[PDB]
Amino acid sequence: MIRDIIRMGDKRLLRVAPQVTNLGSAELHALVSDMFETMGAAHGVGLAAPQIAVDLQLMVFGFAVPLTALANAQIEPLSDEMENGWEGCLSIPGLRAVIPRYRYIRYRGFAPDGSPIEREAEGFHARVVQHEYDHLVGRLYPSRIENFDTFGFDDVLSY
Ligand SMILES: O=C(O)C[C@@H](Cc1ccccc1)C(=O)SCC(=O)c1ccccc1
Ligand code: NI
Ligand code: NI
Repeated sequence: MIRDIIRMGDKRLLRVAPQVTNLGSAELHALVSDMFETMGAAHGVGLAAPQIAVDLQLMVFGFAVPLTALANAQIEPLSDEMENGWEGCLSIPGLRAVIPRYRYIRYRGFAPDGSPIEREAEGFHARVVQHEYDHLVGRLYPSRIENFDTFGFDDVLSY
């Protein structure tokens, strides 16, 4: 089932989400399936559960980036190197900005069946994971913009 994506300004995007405690369950598998469908219908490359008003540490992502469902994610930078790049948000439709993110990270958590996930990622892969992770702690990308000249509507931006 395709779910409604809530828009920036909804208080529910500002919450710090609790952990998933139903790994391996039918309930979690159906929510994840819904998230992939939803992300797919909106043409996203990532979607966090708070964006469909589900208060859980859960994201889906991938596109080149392997299709992944990640519960209880933890991230750690693998160096201090930052990189700028374009980001948009399905909860902020039409807009984009340039945002600095760690170029290199490791992320860990669990697949929806309960098996552990732990990966090194770089570049766009790493950026997507950082972006979704931010949702789980009630943070959106405008609060990370450094250069406001880059923030604007997709169809008009020239930077
Ligand atoms: O809205 C989210 O939390 C999903 C989001 C993820 C994202 C894209 C690019 C960089 C970081 C995070 C989107 O998929 S935005 C919608 C979109 O069509 C898009 C934007 C930029 C690049 C590729 C796709
Ligand atoms: Ni369907
Ligand atoms: Ni470098």
